[PDB]
Amino acid sequence: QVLGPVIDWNVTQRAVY
Amino acid sequence: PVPKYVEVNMTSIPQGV
Amino acid sequence: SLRMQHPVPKY
Amino acid sequence: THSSPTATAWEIGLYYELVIPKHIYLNNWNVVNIGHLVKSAGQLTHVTI
Ligand SMILES: *[C@@H]1O[C@H](CO)[C@@H](O[C@@H]2O[C@H](CO)[C@@H](O)[C@H](O)[C@H]2NC(C)=O)[C@H](O)[C@H]1NC(C)=O
Ligand SMILES: *[C@@H]1O[C@H](CO)[C@@H](O[C@@H]2O[C@H](CO)[C@@H](O)[C@H](O)[C@H]2NC(C)=O)[C@H](O)[C@H]1NC(C)=O
Repeated sequence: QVLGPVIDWNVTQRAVY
Repeated sequence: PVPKYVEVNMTSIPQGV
Repeated sequence: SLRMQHPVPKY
Repeated sequence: THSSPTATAWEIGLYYELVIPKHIYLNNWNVVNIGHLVKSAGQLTHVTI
């Protein structure tokens, strides 16, 4: 019954440096 | 071992369409 | 938009 | 309809079907669904609209 993940197709949000 | 870099641009695909 | 710099070997 | 050594005659029956347009669309794109991967309680899952 926990809230699940959210997806929004934003690449900039998932950048790893 | 010498530093050499390649440029890589990325853009999004709203709704995955 | 997201510009990046991928390192490549140069031996 | 007639066949002599110097003369002939023929008849042909042609039937035509003309589509009358309502609207014409010129500048068109095909859709390609790609989707998104989700990693949930150990399992990898492909999600699509
Ligand atoms: C997509 O993701 C990026 C990064 O999370 C968002 O850009 C940021 O937006 C906030 C304001 O909401 C700014 O304070 C940050 O400086 C921005 N960061 C960068 C790196 O540009 C962006 O708004 C998100 N959404 C969309 C629709 O692009
Ligand atoms: C592709 O982009 C890279 C960015 O990493 C360019 O790298 C630069 O190259 C010049 C030489 O002309 C160096 O002086 C800079 O220090 C480099 N910039 C960096 C590492 O940020 C590279 O020249 C580009 N390649 C082509 C073929 O255009």
